[PDB]
Amino acid sequence: IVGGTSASAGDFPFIVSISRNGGPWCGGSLLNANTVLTAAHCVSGYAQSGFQIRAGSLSRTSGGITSSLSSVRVHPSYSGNNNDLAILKLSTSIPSGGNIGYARLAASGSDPVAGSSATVAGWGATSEGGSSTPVNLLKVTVPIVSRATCRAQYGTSAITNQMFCAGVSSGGKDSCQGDSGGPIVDSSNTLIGAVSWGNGCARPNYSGVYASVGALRSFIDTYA
Repeated sequence: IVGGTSASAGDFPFIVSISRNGGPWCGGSLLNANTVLTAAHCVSGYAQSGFQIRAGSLSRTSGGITSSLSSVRVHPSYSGNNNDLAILKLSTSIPSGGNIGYARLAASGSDPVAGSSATVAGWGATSEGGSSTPVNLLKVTVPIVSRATCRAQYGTSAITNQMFCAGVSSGGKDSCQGDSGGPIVDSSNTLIGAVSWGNGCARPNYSGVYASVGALRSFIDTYA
């Protein structure tokens, strides 16, 4: 997260950190006791055994409940940067209550509205190309960017309606490497997307791109 602040305890009760090879890698969202939603590019084709999930902690290294993966399901049509979602099944259940909760998904057929305020969270880099990786969770609030502007930035071929964009026109606030797969929520804390891709991080005129929960409910609801 670039341009962010420290998350408070209980801000994203459903957020999980995903380590790979015992080191930081991605984020995700707990959908229910045995299911995580993350980005396809976090897991697609990688050895599933390298991954561990941690829930119920602001820290990605300490506290909460951990689980290995029992299975990985990438969106059947994951193609390029498009349809960038995967469903992970956990071999250790993660009960809700106390400090853990499950995500509330955006309505089917919904698209985040340009100009509305969204919040993204994760343990990724704090600058483009950054070497340090936060141990405790960060968050940042950015406006949704109209898909037309996003297409102006990336080219019409690069942005689909399975994606949406968010960021500030002068730059400086964004998700970044190691945030992939983690949640972006609307001002009510409804899960609208997963961190997906971008040209760099926090560049003026290159918005962060997110996999759209509203557009992909059919995949999520079938395997969750």
